[PDB]
Amino acid sequence: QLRRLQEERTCKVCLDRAVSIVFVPCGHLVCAECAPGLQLCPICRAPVRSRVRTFLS
Amino acid sequence: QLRRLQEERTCKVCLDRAVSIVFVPCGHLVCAECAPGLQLCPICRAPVRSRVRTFLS
Amino acid sequence: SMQIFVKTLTGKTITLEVEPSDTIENVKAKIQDKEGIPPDQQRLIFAGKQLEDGRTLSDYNIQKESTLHLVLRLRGG
Amino acid sequence: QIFVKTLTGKTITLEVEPSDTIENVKAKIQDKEGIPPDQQRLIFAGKQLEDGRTLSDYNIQKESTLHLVLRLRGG
Amino acid sequence: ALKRIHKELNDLARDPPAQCRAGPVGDDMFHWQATIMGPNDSPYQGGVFFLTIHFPTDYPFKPPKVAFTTRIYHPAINSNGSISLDILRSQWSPALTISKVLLSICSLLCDPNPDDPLVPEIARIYKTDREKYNRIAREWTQKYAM
Amino acid sequence: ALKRIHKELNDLARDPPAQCRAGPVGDDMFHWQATIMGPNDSPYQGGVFFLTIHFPTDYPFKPPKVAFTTRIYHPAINSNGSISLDILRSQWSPALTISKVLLSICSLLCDPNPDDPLVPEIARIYKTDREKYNRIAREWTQKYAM
Ligand SMILES: [Zn+2]
Ligand SMILES: [Zn+2]
Ligand SMILES: [Zn+2]
Ligand SMILES: [Zn+2]
Repeated sequence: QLRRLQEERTCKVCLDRAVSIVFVPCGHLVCAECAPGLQLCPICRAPVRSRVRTFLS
Repeated sequence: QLRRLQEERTCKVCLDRAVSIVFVPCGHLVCAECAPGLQLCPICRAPVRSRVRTFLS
Repeated sequence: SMQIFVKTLTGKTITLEVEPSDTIENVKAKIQDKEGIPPDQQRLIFAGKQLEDGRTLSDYNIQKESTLHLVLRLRGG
Repeated sequence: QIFVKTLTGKTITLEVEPSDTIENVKAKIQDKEGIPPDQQRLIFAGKQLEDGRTLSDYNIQKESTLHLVLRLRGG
Repeated sequence: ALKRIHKELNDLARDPPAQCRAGPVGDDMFHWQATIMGPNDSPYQGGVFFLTIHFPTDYPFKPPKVAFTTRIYHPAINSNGSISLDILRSQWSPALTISKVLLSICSLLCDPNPDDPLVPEIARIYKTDREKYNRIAREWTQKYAM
Repeated sequence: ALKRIHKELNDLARDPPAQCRAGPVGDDMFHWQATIMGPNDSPYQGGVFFLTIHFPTDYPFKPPKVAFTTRIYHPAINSNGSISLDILRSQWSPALTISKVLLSICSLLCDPNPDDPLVPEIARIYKTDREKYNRIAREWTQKYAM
């Protein structure tokens, strides 16, 4: 079930890296490697106004 | 190592619920129940200029 | 009421509490609050058929434990 | 390999030489945790680590444990 | 693209939807074959339709090429098997998976969109006489999809 | 507040901090007793100091009330045992824990804050003659804390 949490944080574009970048306004997340190639959000299609690096702390 | 994951996603204010809300610009997260009262990030003290609801699936 | 599953675009399966008389719009709203996808981007499919907004779960004969599929809004052509 | 206990109690593993100062370390903590160095107060034992000194000047050994808390003030 | 395609393939092994199957033809991970079951209580019911899939080397930032092998009667699919679906071109999203694409295509079958048909004659029949359109669809399923 | 306090308490048991101990006295989770060892290389070294901690019903959105019950010589701590520390009033963060508060307190002991001190006569001494300040601080430690 560690797998389950592991899937949770996995970028849904590359299906590989963990998500670190949140899109605003929509709030969907991708990994830093996928982000720069996305003009629109792959999940909801909302335009991406800005990209914020997230920190777990 | 699963404790690393379950505690990485735990809101550090209530120590209970999973984080949902991202603070911008700083990028720290808290759970949706803790977020509303907070004008300053509890983690780094950065003013919260906006907050964003995240959907991590 | 009763519960159904939706397989979300990204592939996670979420559970929903629904009335058999709930409209498809009803469900898209629940999906929106959960997944953050606006209803107009949602296309719901069951038994290989799209579910239309103005109808209910009963019209598609959707029962307890049914698995609905979510894909992006698409345009026929 | 050293260890830092963050504001929330998460233990991060660092990588540094004894040559690295206390200011240099706060930057790595910032890079890792997203916390401005001016909001960082680091503690060896029960005592504070100031900006000018070094990891070697406080006698920090291999795998030594440091504690981060929030910036403080007031009398 | 390769890792992404492998991870997709695994999720198919793990949680396939009910009406579709897909996978690499050969050892070539970029060329797939797929199967779609005709939806029940539709003219394509009882039908099994084959498709071919080709992933571009920049997948998934560019859509896969998908086409029917099996002959089918429908205004959105021409006699070359080409499918007119926006998600296969400018509405593509890099979060979509072949699984979702096949499900998308399946829902076209029972919900043909008369707007901008690929095969206008077929749409015309669907619009005027629906009894007819069903007959031809059923017949085509019978020859080709069995 | 209760869940959050239990969590902290569980964490304390799971990782006891050095030099600091805290926990409920009775069955009242909202009133804690705490002790701090005098930090090495300071006038308080070798001393033990007791504090009382009262959590508000809205913790951790408001700070805990913390006070020394052991007499101590220091510009930020008055004879009622009240402490002048910003994180206990304006600069409190809801992510702070008792563990961290106690550590901030130790930290204050080694390095007093010159800005707006609670016991001006002590601050005055600390400001001018340090040998005096350190001396009296140790005597006070020798007398009350051992
Ligand atoms: Zn990615
Ligand atoms: Zn989005
Ligand atoms: Zn919380
Ligand atoms: Zn922050």
